[PDB]
Amino acid sequence: PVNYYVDTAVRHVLLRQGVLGIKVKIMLPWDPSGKIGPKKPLPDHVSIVEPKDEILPTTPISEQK
Amino acid sequence: TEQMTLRGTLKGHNGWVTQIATTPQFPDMILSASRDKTIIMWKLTRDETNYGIPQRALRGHSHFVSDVVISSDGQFALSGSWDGTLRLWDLTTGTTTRRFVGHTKDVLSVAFSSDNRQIVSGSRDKTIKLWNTLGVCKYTVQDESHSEWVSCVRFSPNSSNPIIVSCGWDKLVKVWNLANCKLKTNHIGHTGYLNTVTVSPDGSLCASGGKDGQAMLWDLNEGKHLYTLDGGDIINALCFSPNRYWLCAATGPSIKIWDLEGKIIVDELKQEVISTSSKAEPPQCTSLAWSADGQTLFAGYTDNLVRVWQVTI
Repeated sequence: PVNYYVDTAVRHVLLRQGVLGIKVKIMLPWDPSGKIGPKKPLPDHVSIVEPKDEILPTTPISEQK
Repeated sequence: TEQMTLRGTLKGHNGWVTQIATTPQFPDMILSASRDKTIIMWKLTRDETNYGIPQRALRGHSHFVSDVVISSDGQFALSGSWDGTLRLWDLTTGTTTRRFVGHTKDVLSVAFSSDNRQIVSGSRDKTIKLWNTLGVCKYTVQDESHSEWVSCVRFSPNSSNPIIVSCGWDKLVKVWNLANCKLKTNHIGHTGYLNTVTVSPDGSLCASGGKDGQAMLWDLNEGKHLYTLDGGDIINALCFSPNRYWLCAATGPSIKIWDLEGKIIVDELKQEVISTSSKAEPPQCTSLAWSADGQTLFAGYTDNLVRVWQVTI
């Protein structure tokens, strides 16, 4: 996942006493479509769909078209 | 009243028996499907040592076989699979003459038309689908279909009302006109998902069942409800007798029969104990077939066997 969730750069700066190093790393948000970040999710992020709108009681009936 | 007895057993399988099929054309032959990927054709015998032998095996499907049915001439058989593909077999060579493709998941049941000129199928793909015997699809039900998996599809046996019936995991039973390609009627009542639907040979009644353990009767042409029978724990399969006013059900580890004149249980069929250190000690019954003679019953099980019962006085 490091090959598509993390963005990285390395740079040099020269001051009067010598060179300093800079390193930057950023971790991207998941974006299903929109190109802010990757479309592919993290490998261990399971998500469960919610159950909806059932009726508990029933009685036998028929309905013609 | 009449009472059943155990005749013998058939042993040539390596997974759960999924279905059995028979015809009046060849009373020494039966055909059965399994989770071992293959369909067996049996030579039955009246010898005292063993009731039958595996004669040929059909091997072309790539996952479990879910349903199997035979042509009214006894020359050909049709089958569906968990690989999503449907196949027509010549029983003389043991070869497929045609292959049907166009489901995109997993196929749960199939049937031939009563004239044997049309084929129908149901699947986890939520669509009922109609086919010509030349392997070409002709209609798709789409938006008006079940909201969940289509568990079963069947034809009415009579010619003067050309209709099909179906049940699904959305707990509804539905009736459809063939030539008009449309829904006729819903039936509502069951609390769990449905495993099966069946129709009487005179073309008059449905029966249906599943997780709720109740068998419910319904009219085909009057369009209305009839009485409910409490089965027990669960319903795996249902069938009517060919020459008696009886309904039969496979229910967990046991098989049961109701006489519909006066609505009473005739007998219940059970297995000798093998002591087991856990719940569900006996193996379950998965499928049923009455012989064309009506006097003998075949039943399939999760222990890789087919068990045979005769009627007696």
